[PDB]
Amino acid sequence: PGPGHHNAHGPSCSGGVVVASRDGKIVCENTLDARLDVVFRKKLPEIRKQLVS
Amino acid sequence: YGYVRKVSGPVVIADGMNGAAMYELVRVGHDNLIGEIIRLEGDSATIQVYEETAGLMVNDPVLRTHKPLSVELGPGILGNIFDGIQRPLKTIAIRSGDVYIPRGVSVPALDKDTLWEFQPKKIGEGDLLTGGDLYATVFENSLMQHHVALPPDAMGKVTYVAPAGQYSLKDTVLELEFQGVKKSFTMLQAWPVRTPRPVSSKLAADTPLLTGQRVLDALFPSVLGGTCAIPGAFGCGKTVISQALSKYSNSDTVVYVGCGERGNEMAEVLMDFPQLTMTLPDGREESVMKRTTLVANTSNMPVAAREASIYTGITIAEYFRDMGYNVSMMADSTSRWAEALREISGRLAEMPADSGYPAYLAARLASFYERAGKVKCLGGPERTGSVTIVGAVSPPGGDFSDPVTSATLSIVQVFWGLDKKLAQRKHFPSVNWLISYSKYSTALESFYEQFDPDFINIRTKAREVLQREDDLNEIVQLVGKDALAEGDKITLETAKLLREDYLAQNAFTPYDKFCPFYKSVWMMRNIIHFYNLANQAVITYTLIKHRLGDLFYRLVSQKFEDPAEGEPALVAKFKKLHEDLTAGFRALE
Amino acid sequence: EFQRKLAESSGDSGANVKRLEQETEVKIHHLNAGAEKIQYDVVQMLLKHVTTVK
Amino acid sequence: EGTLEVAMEYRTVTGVAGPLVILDKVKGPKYYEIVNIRLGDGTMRRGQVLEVDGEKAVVQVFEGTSGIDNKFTTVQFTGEVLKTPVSLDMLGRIFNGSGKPIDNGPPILPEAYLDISGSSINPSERTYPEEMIQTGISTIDVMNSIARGQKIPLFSAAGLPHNEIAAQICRQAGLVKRGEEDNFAIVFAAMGVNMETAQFFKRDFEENGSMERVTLFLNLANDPTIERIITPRIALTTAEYLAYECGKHVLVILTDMSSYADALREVSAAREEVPGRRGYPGYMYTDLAQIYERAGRIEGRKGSITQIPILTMPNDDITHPTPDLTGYITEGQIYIDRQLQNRQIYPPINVLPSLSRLMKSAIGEGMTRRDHSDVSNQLYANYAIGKDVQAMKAVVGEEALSSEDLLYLEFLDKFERKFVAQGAYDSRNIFQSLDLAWTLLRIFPRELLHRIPGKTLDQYYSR
Repeated sequence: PGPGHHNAHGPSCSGGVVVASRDGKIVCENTLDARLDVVFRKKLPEIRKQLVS
Repeated sequence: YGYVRKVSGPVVIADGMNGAAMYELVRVGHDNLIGEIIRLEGDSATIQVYEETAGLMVNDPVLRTHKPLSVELGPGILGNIFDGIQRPLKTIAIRSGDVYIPRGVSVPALDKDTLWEFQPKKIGEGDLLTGGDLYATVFENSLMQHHVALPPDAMGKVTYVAPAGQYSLKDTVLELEFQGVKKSFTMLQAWPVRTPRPVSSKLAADTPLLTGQRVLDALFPSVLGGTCAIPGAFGCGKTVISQALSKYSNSDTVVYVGCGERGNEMAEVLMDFPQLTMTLPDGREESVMKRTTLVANTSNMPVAAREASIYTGITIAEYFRDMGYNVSMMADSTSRWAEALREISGRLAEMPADSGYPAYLAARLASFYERAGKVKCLGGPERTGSVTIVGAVSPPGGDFSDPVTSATLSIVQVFWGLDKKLAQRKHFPSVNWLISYSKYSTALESFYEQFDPDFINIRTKAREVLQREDDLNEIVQLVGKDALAEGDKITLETAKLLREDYLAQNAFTPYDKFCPFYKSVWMMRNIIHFYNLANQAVITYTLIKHRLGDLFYRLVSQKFEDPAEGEPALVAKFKKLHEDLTAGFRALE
Repeated sequence: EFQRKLAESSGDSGANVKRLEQETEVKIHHLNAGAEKIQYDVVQMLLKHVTTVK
Repeated sequence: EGTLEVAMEYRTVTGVAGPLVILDKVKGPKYYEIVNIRLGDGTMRRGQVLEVDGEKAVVQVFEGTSGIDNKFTTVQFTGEVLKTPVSLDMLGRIFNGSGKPIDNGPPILPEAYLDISGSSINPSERTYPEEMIQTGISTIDVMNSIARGQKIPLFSAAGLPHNEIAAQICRQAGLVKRGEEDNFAIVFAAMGVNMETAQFFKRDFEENGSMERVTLFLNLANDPTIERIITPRIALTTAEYLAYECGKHVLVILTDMSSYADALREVSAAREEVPGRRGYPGYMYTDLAQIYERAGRIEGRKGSITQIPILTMPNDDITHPTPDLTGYITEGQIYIDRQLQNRQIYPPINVLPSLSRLMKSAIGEGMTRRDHSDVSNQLYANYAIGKDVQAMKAVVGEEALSSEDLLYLEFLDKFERKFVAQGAYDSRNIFQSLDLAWTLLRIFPRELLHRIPGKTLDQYYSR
């Protein structure tokens, strides 16, 4: 269907795509912002370990 | 939009409600039967309807409300009479004319066509306001001025302010815009009963609830914004204490809440309140209804309304406290509320717990009771109110072992303990000193010492005297008064005098209808100081008893004095009597 | 005697407060050294955010 | 490393009932996966997926099912069990039931994410508690002592000062000192406490100046009932990280364990599980194990977790399921008597039912005295005989107390008067108290004493 009617906003969504089945019941919000949030929350202990020492 | 599919007694299943939300109240059928949503299985819903569901038709319409069980607050909330589900009984009776409550009444909670005098604060048309800001106040009636607080969860820069004048609730008294979008607010605020009211900070209670009765004021004090418990089942003590709270308590408002009691008992109490009248300290005479709100749900009322009456009342009390007023709720029968909850649980087939009550009974009672307390307001200007609950308990046969009683005793800080034995012995206060307690005395000690540093020591001495009273009781029981020493005899006589002169009140008598804390403190001083002064002289008990007849008469009359003379005169008289008693005790020694 | 004993406290508490303020400033300078650790580690964790594969 | 994945957000919620939220068409669920539910209004709340069957999922929301629409709410499957971001910096702070920092402070920067309900310690690697503790109260230390690694609760009915006793113990907590870095760090769980009690705890802890070494996990009665179950889990997980993974000994405290029992009962009744005694879940023993059965000392590490729960008999009955199961699991009891409170005793510890199953190892020659065991046994056993003498006097008369029974009655009177009573801030040392304990045992003749040998106390000398 594409963004032909509505689209992820530019500054609010730096990039990436979202893929959802019919009727939008199941959605996989695979955008770059969410990817960064997840990787940040996962790698935070490494960040703390490297900030010290 | 929405049609019923299965109607099995109270339970109702309605299709075509995919957008329905859990615990969202709904209107069922042409008769506008009101019920709450329980399970949203599939695209269908599930509703338990409060009133009788007899006569429902399959495919009869079901109309959503998009709101949980909520109460419409605002002007006109005081004085009226409301059902458990926030139904104005008086206006319903006037409109329908007949006496019976119609099955499916749709009268709004407050009359939206009546006019109230409105005047805004000094706020400007383009200022900034936030949730909880007091932007106007309304003279709903004389001497009960009603502040109009901007509803919480609403904020933004001011756009329009209604100038002072005559207005109704349907008028758009306020309009403002937070973002580019603008919202207009009327004088009516809706709030769900289950959700508490937003608070800024839970303060520490620091002011006693002066009930006007000496036994509650001094022996077992209760603090503003503090829970209270009454084992009220007979002796009319609950009625007496409720009347005392309505007439003389420091609270600016009272919200009685009656659930599931005898219908004629509620008739008697709801006819008693209008007859009750209280005089102003400025000499004015008012009616208690002008500051009283009443939520009465008899046994004939639907069980769900009986369960929801308590939450309705506590939400009303919280709304009153939102403008910093001190308000006191009075749950008539928590045992009836627990029985209603048990019936609802049995309807839902929830797994039974101890003695048959559902496992969440203690948790829900604690959640309800935790709403009481002195709280800083939300939004400016700065002010602070309080909500105190004096909810009573009705243990079965007086055995404080039922789960309702146990949970209440575990949660409530102050338990006053009315005793039927005292009522049999013709005791007007009927408060059993042997079982009552006030766990808030440690926090109240600051004010107790600020008023009088010796008052707390006097209270401790009185507690010791009461503890020794039962000791002397079995002493007389086993050997008699002969074995009592002179000091023991003096202690016993002083305990008896305290019980029959100060610890007991006369209620009906005009002189002892209301006991000011000043008179109570002077009486306690004139009793305890005399007790000590007689005690250290041990002197023959018979001799001092003979020579203290005038002192004994003065001590007895230290409570017979009417409050007409006022605090300056009565305090002087009590001080003179105490000085005379001290001189008589010391000179004759 | 009690007032004389407590007079030294009015200075001791202030000295302890000043010492605590200086220690907090030094700890933040270690967080400014952490800001130096930032200067040495910001590029590191920014290149750690290359998880843009598959 | 395996490439990351963004959590799938579902909207197929197809049923709500009780506290359980049903889902359908779930693509690859995971048991006990934490799911945060976003309602149509936009507010968010957490929840766990209780039962996973086929492509369905029966989620138990935390903040309550109210406000969930079968066609507007969205559920996001994080794909990982609940984990508490434990860190050494967490010391000296206050957290909500789930762990939200409520001290107006920045959130925890985790040194490591650790899953709650950590695996058991291999009992081959488990060791035995071998050191006494200086709490600061006489009667607990002198008799039925507490070992550095021993679990033992406080039995105390409602209205009793057990909260004040807990606060005093936490503020006066310390090692025997017979070090500050490894000194007692106290994790203070608070399950279902009143608001006034919460403010009291906060003020008392801030006043003692030991905020630098105490963590509060406050959970008020206003908070959701399910969120109270995870509070002890989080507290014990943080304690495990502090003790085993950092070294410092932890003195875990949980108040109102009966509130936790009530939360378990409510949750079980919600899901309609098989009920044990008094309607409690049939697995309450296992849950109370997973809470209590973590105190101990691990061989390879110098840490130690000491557990001091605080129960409350509902009907003041020891036979209630919660205290009974606890006593089955908790390795001893320190008992508090309402009857002694009626006598205006500030620490109403009744010693007759109070025994420490690990006291036989806490005592010895490295600490205490060589007559500790026998003196404790005598002051434990003669109290029962004094109580029997009192009962006989009540049912017969004052003349029933013979030349021997009257001695037991006087022993009981002096024992309840002087020995048990103590100051609200008195740190009564063991030897000074053991001298008075010897005097109490010596009220009875030095030859009628049956269990104790004369030589044991004879090694010690008066004055």
